[PDB]
Amino acid sequence: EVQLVESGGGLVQPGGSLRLSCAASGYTFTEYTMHWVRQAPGKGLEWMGGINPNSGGTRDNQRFKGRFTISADTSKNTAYLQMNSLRAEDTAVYYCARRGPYGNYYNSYYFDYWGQGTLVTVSSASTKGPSVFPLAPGTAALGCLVKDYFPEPVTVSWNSGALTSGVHTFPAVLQSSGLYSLSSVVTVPSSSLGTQTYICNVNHKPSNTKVDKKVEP
Amino acid sequence: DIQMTQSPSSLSASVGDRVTITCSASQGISNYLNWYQQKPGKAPKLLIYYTSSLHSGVPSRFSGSRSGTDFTLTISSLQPEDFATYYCQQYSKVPWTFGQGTKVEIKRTVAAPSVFIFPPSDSQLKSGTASVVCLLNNFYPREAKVQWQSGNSQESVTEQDSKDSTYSLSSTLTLSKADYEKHKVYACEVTHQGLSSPVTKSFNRG
Repeated sequence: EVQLVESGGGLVQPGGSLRLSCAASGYTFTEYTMHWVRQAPGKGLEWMGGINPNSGGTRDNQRFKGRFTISADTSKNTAYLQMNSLRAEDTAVYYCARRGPYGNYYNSYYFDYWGQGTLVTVSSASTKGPSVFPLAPGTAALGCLVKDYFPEPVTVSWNSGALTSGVHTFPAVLQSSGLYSLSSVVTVPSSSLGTQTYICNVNHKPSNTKVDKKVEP
Repeated sequence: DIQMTQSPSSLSASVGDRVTITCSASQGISNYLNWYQQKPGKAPKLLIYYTSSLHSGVPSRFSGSRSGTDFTLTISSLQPEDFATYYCQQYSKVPWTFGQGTKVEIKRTVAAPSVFIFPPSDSQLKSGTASVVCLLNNFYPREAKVQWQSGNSQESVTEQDSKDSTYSLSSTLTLSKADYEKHKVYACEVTHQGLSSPVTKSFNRG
């Protein structure tokens, strides 16, 4: 079962140089062509180019020829995108994308599987991790409150993933300070409050920090 | 550099209705058009390739069509989980270009917002500020107003729900240390269509 798992996306100073990385598994890397599609926030998708892991040869886009650079590592089943001279408009979510089906079928050529995307955000400000305070509890509705972090995104889950139904992770807001902030609530049986533990995991990958806060009443 | 023009920009249909998405290539291409479905939070997902053929295991209420440079995505019968943004990609002439998107929103029957309210946490109060969180949960339609007093609260709305097509709203009221402890009773006032009378949830700081 094919999984593409990306990483690398954080803050980059305007001018600086980041490197993202797709990490493919569940098939043979050197049989398919990875690509990179980019999507600015609220916007359309933009093709970045691709690379053939088996020949190492790169399919380019002549508006990115200069700053960007695609590549791949057979040994680690990993395809990368290097990005230099970054400017405010390069902020976007960067997806990798496999291109099936097997071969070149001349009728079938599409990005079948994709990575989950990563958020490169290029701006002068500095990184800060979030501070997580709780929103303690028929039906009871608890949550936790993520506050004062930079840059987007923070990734919230509940009971480390066991709790998916009833969750609601609101979109962040920018504060006059310049740090983001969001809330994330679930609803649960009251009768279950005494006997199930509710914990929220606020993973902030642009600073390598995950804060798990336990919500009691 | 072939330029895909998608219409309409965004439409609201009803569940089981039939939705038609257009996409018009700037210059001629063959059947070389792919159809992607991107859902909020997720990466784009293929549905229809070679302009009409269904990706393995895609609900066959999905069709794609072709008349000229004009391309037509057909959700025969809209479902609440089809809330998405849909994109055409052309794979005729490099560089590959996508559409601009169409946002496909679901019109359903009115729901009223279950209201909840959250005092500031002991833990947060030491920072020097306090944040009161009014939560409206699972209402439709999206219009509704929150009243605390103003200048203070930001607010935000979950995207459309993929199961009951409802919204949700997090209005957060962030005043200061001991500006909180000055006064005593906090309440958000909620006003929404499916609620006959403007509902108010409140707590006394103590």
